[PDB]
Amino acid sequence: VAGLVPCKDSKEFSRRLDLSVKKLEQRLKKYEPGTPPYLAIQKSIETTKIRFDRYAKGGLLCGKDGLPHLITDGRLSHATEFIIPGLLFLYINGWIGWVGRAYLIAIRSSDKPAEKEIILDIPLALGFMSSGFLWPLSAWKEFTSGELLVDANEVTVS
Amino acid sequence: MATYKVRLLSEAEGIDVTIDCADDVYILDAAEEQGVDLPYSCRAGACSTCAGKVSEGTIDQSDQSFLDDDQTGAGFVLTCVAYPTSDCTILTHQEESLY
Amino acid sequence: MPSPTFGGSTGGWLRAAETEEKYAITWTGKKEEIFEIPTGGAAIMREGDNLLYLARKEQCLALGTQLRNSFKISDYKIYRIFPTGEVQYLHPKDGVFPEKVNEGRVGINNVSRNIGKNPNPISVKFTGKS
Amino acid sequence: NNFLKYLSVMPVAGTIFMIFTAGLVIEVNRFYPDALFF
Amino acid sequence: KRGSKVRVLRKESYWYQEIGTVATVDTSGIRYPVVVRFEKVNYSGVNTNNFAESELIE
Amino acid sequence: QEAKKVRITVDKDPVETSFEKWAKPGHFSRTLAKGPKTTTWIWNLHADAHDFDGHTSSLEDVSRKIFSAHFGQLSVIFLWLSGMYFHGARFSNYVAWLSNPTAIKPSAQVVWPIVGQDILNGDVGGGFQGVQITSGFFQLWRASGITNEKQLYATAIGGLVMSALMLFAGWFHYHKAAPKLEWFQNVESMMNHHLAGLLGLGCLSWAGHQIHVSLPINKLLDAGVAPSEIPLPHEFIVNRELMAQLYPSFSKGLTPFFTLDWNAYSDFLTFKGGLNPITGGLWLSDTAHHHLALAVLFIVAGHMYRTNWGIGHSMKEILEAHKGPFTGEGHKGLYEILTTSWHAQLAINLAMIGSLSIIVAHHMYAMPPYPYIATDYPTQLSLFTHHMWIGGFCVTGAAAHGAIFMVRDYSPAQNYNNLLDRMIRHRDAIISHLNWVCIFLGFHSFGLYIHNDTMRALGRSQDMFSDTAIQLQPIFAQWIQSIHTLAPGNTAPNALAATSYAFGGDIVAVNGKIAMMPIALGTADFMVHHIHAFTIHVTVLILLKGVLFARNSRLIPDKANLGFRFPCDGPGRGGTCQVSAWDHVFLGLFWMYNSLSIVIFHFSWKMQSDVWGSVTPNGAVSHITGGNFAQSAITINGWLRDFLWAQASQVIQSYGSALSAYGLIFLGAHFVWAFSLMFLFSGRGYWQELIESIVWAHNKLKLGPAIQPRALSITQGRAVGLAHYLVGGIGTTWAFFLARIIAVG
Amino acid sequence: DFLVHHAIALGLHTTALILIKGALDARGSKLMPDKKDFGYSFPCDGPGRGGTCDISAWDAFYLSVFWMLNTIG
Amino acid sequence: AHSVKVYDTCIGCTQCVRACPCDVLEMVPWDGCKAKQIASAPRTEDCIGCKRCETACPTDFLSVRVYLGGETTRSLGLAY
Ligand code: CLA
Ligand code: CLA
Ligand code: CLA
Ligand code: CLA
Ligand code: CLA
Ligand SMILES: CC1=C(C/C=C(\C)CCC[C@H](C)CCC[C@H](C)CCCC(C)C)C(=O)c2ccccc2C1=O
Ligand code: SF4
Ligand code: SF4
Ligand code: SF4
Ligand code: FES
Repeated sequence: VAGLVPCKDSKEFSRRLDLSVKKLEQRLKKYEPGTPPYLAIQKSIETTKIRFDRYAKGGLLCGKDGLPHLITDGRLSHATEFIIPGLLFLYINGWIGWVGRAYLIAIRSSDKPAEKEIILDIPLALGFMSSGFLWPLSAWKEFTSGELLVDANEVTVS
Repeated sequence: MATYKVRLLSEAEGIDVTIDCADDVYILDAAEEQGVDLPYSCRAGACSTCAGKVSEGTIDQSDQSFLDDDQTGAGFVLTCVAYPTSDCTILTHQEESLY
Repeated sequence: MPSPTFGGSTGGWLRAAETEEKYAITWTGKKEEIFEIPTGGAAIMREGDNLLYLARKEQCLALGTQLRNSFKISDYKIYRIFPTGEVQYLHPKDGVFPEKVNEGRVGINNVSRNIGKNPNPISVKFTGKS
Repeated sequence: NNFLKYLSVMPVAGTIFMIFTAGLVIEVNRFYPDALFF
Repeated sequence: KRGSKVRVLRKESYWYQEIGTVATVDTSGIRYPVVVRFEKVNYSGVNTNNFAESELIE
Repeated sequence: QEAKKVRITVDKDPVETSFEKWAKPGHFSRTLAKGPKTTTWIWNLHADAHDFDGHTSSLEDVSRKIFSAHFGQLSVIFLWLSGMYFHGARFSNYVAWLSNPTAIKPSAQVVWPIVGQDILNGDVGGGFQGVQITSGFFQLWRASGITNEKQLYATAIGGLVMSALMLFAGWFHYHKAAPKLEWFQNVESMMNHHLAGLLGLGCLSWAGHQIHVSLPINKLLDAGVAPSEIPLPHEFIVNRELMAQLYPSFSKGLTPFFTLDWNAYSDFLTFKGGLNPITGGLWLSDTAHHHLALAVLFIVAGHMYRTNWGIGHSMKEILEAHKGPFTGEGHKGLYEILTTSWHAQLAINLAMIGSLSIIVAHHMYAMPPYPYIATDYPTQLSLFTHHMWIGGFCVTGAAAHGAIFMVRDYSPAQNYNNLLDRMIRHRDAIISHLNWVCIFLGFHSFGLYIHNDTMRALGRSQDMFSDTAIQLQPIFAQWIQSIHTLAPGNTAPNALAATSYAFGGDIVAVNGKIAMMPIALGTADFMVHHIHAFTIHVTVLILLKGVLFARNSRLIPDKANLGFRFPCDGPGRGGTCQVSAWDHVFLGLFWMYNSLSIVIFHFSWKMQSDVWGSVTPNGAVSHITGGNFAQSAITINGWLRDFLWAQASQVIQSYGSALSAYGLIFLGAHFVWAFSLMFLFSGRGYWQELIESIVWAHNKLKLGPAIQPRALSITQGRAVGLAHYLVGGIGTTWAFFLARIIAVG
Repeated sequence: DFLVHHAIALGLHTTALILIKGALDARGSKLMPDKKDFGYSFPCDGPGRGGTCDISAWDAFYLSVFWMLNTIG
Repeated sequence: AHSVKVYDTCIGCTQCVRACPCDVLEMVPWDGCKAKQIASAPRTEDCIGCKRCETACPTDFLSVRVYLGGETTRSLGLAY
């Protein structure tokens, strides 16, 4: 569906479950049970099995080479593969994009602003930090207040 | 803005004045505010014409870019980046004295 | 204006066959100082007048500038010796250093505008101007 | 002042923040490995 | 004009359409009789400049 | 006279140990103490961190900054040595390695299983999992004779407390008691204690460790005793008669040494030479004999120079009396040169400790010192190559400060007609005859490699330079190997075995694996040594041009007035790009990598073809690459095909294995190498105008910094393309060498 | 094939990036406001004002043939 | 055969003549600022174009433009 087959029921994807643990069990049969290198392999056996049960219940969409694939055609059924990772990404990318701008206005209204960019005012840098989970309803207000963008006849230009 | 006194003297012309300055104001700006002409080029610390010699006192001359380490070891201060942090007496017209 | 004198040194890195331009930086000293020849090495600097033949004018000025800073003497003169033998008296140009302001004003290569006020190179088409 | 204000120089105030913000990504990969989604 | 901040209008400088800070206006018929200082230093490391009286807008 | 003027002259409490100059950086110079108006200030904060001559003209407080900073360097060595001995204790298989060191791989790193990075911990035997490791401490700890796991845990806590003393000593010598310049200019006494009380006692007490500990341990290890069943190192000291059951000379005692019957100690201080076929390495009784041989005449060479008590060769007087007819005034003036400027002293010290470490790399592979390092071909490859590159890097630093001294601390008034001045006077004939011989060598070394490549391409194989062709037999290098096989018996009559088995004699093989085979120098080594003679000559062509044209040239007659490290003197005189003595080091560092990569490629192909491999009990020898250096080494396609393309197959067919970390570094350092050429081919004025677009994108958004974001400066921009190139030129040779020999061997 | 067209579209935009810089900054800038009076192919402006290697629009052309061969490669 | 013409900003900051190691810059007294001097360039035929005036030139942008045109054996700096 949506092109290729789901990997919830895929023989090549289930073969990649098979020969990987068959490769990894061949390392297990040269040790003895009870040693700490034995427990390091058998714990690494189950984290590959549960990984192969994570992608089965996740509903990833791939076939013909036994891999998982991802769909970025804006699909709301496939929103867990790209969209809500990006929606948490673009959330507090916009922290650091906004509180770096918020830090760089109160530092300009100082005595010596040149030293203060590498010698931090940590009560002001943390003082402008935690107003960053609520950026874009204030940044859009900043966009329509007017002073987010200076006028073109006062910028540095060639 | 504190208060400081600089006794300037040019013996080639023969003018001895006592000017008053602050911590942010330059020395020749206080000389122009008392009506004393002094040689200068662009007020940057990057020429040689505005050179004075510190006879007595203590001068923050650190914002200049023309004079090197040894040439300021004899006490040659450009009067346009100078923050006078003490009560001083300065010989001026030392533009040929640095080189 | 030139005269036969000496300089007093030894060297092995100097002018080649050169016959388009040479000179003589001639000056009077005060002591037997030791100075770097600008092509390398050292010399002994006899206390009267003494001269140096070198190749090109960068070596001639950088010996005249080195003589002004260390063991300060404002009396170095710079000629130019042609292959035919003519002299020039190049550097002070009338008895004084050019950082001092003259009374003879020639005033050439002096454009009378700001550096933005210069025409476009379409306006200087197939001719020679800035 | 002046020792905690030595811990406001941009490398060292960066690095004890970079020790923090690296290890935030390390220890969420401890408890939730192998994540293509959510 | 003494004192306060003066914006520039000439091009070909580092500080173009910037804030400016005027000092000691000259009266001699010199073409560029203001020696206005700036913050935010240029490529030469010179935070000051002199230009003419035709580029003030204050 | 200096009859009481060798004494200590110490200031008490010079600098208050405070915090206010500790957090206001750039505090060592006038040009950096007034804050970052530009972003040149951050890159000048790191470049002027150790440029102490640009901080103060007082040589007394320059030399106190040197002596305290060495203690900070030496504390880093003890902290790093504590990391090696502690990871031998808690994170190792060394105690399992001593029971069978012929097939158990070394391991000193257990990776945390976090991101699925646990696949790098390979099955290296011993009931233990971990990263296969190749610095070779395991054969060092068998050479010193550390048996159990407790002694590695005690040394690293004994090494950490040696760092805490050494870090405290630099604190004491800058903040409580600092020496003066009278103390540092007593160089006739410093060479006394360094020859005698540093290297002599460094040998003689180490000869005490080898005879009393490492010889009874390594006489009982190779017999077949388990390391739990060997008596302790403090049982070979308090029990003299237990040593008597190994060497019968210890039943006598100290009376042969005191009464000079020194031939009674021949049973444990021998001159065997060669190898030890039981344990795979040097005879340890020879090494125990070698150290107190150096000790008893380093301390003899310690008392050479003039001291407080009258006697001694004065260093000012032996230099002054070496004048000659060609050399003018001789060395009159060089003693005042070397006891004023550290850069003059660093320029001689770096060429020596550089080119002693190249002697270390060559006197280790063909004479394997440590037991059971002979079979471990990964440790021989990594201990060769690492001692090359340190000797390759520290030799270009000898011409760094050889040129920094000339522009800073060379006064020509003190150097009239002496030996340093005379080569500035004839500096054309130095470089031009070096300029001729590089074109002579590179036509006669690299031009033959084209000439064998064309003749193989043109079909006519009888017109190249090979064994079955026009032979270029290296008859000098084939002769000295025939001398050292007559060095037993004939020329050094008391040496029983050979000086080294690389010159000839017999094979030595340990548990089937070949310890050392005789290297047969053939006609493919006449050319590759001439490659090595060519690219060494080009590195001294750039660097000696950097020293002799550091003061001035015919381009610039006042080059020293602009400084050492400056970009240019304008595009006039046709262009003066890369004209400083900094750029001669920057150009000379590149040909060092273009030199030393060939030396380790000559190492990694000849020793993979002629000495290493396997030995059948009949005596049949089968090498790794089959001995393909006789034919395929003579052409540049053969260096591409049979060596570069063929031996990298173990690197790139190594995913899913424990060597898969090396394949990531093998792609890591292709990337950083082709990150260098952005910094190297481009200029500055492009990027500064490209940054000029981005400052518009921030000043539109009230986002511009109060500091000025600038492009990197030109010497700084050449330096970042230099260091990227030498990470990506070395790191992929690192990741191909280690991934090949661990896989195939 | 999804990822490798983005390797092309990296090189399509970057070779555009040097040359739309190379077109539009032939005339002037802040580093050199009178670049038009010097010409298309001049060496540099010297080491002054920070240093000015590869400032010309010819040297702004020069970097893209590296990126063109990187892109079509 | 260069062309090192000096523009109208030209404050008489006498260091371009100092930084010139070929004496092709020369101060000329001229009606203007408080320094009352301008920098003149007589020896354009004698210059090398090594741009040493422009590095010590604290105007808005470059009172002494340098712009390099023609050339000879003097300007190319050969000792042979
Ligand atoms: C205050 C931080 C800050 C902010 C808000 C921006 C914002 C922006 N930058 Mg930018 N930048 C920054 C710092 C910042 N930059 C730094 C430090 C550098 C030097 C490495 C650059 C180099 C740079 C380039 C080269 C380019 C941009 C571009 C852009 C624009 C597009 C977004 C983008 O791709 O970002 C780009 C982001 C990066 C390349 C990496 C982020 C840099 C660091 C990690 C962020 C600073 C974090 C800092 C610690 C925050 C302080 C807060 C607190 C600790 C007090 C946007 C206006 C582009 C542009 O012009 O588009 C219009 C562009 O081409 N930036
Ligand atoms: C026999 C005595 C002796 C010894 C062992 C040393 C040893 C050393 N000196 Mg030294 N020195 C000595 C006498 C001695 N010196 C004298 C008499 C002078 C004055 C003329 C100097 C002047 C001098 C200078 C100017 C410098 C050194 C440096 C060094 C170090 C070189 C690094 C090295 O080779 O790695 C080998 C390293 C080791 C073997 C580490 C172990 C070191 C242990 C702790 C022994 C140290 C002995 C020490 C002299 C005892 C001081 C007494 C104190 C406890 C009160 C090394 C630690 C250089 C250095 O690194 O500075 C620290 C340096 O810059 N020394
Ligand atoms: C005995 C060792 C030694 C010592 C003490 C010095 C000391 C000095 N050198 Mg020097 N040098 C040396 C060896 C040494 N050098 C060698 C071996 C070379 C040839 C490679 C050079 C080449 C050299 C040049 C070309 C210059 C100096 C300069 C200096 C001075 C200041 C250095 C400074 O502040 O750097 C501060 C420290 C750094 C900038 C560290 C940078 C780290 C580099 C990039 C290596 C990092 C790679 C890393 C280890 C591995 C990869 C990391 C990973 C992230 C990929 C100082 C006098 C400079 C100077 O001004 O002289 C007066 C100068 O111009 N040296
Ligand atoms: C593989 C690339 C390469 C090559 C071949 C060269 C070549 C050379 N470099 Mg070089 N160099 C390079 C990259 C290269 N460079 C890089 C990347 C840098 C920057 C780090 C430098 C930096 C550099 C410096 C700093 C120096 C050199 C020097 C030299 C010369 C060494 C003498 C020699 O062997 O000449 C012999 C020439 C060859 C071996 C080239 C091959 C010619 C073959 C053998 C035969 C000719 C073909 C054909 C028969 C000719 C006739 C036909 C033709 C007319 C059509 C030589 C011209 C040195 C120099 O100029 O003085 C000697 C020197 O000091 N190089
Ligand atoms: C493989 C070598 C290589 C690489 C990676 C780059 C990378 C880049 N070049 Mg570049 N370049 C190269 C060779 C290279 N160049 C060569 C040979 C030339 C010819 C001289 C040029 C000429 C050139 C020009 C002329 C231009 C570029 C531009 C760019 C940027 C493109 C934007 C981009 O991809 O953003 C992503 C950035 C990268 C891919 C760079 C690598 C980033 C790494 C992988 C991540 C950060 C490092 C990370 C923190 C690792 C830890 C480090 C550790 C020490 C802590 C980027 C910085 C353009 C530019 O700057 O526009 C903005 C531009 O105009 N380059
Ligand atoms: C790309 C390039 C630049 C531009 C490179 C720049 C401006 C470097 C930008 C990267 C710096 C190193 C970012 C530093 C940011 C700090 C690490 C802070 C980041 C925040 C946290 C990591 C703490 C040059 O200046 C240059 C100069 C000469 C020749 C070639 C080139 C060249 O190729
Ligand atoms: S920067 Fe590069 S190009 Fe511009 S001058 Fe200095 S060297 Fe010549
Ligand atoms: S350099 Fe600029 S400022 Fe100094 S004199 Fe020449 S023109 Fe006037
Ligand atoms: S042109 Fe070259 S020489 Fe003439 S002044 Fe400018 S820099 Fe000095
Ligand atoms: S007057 Fe020109 S620098 Fe002060």
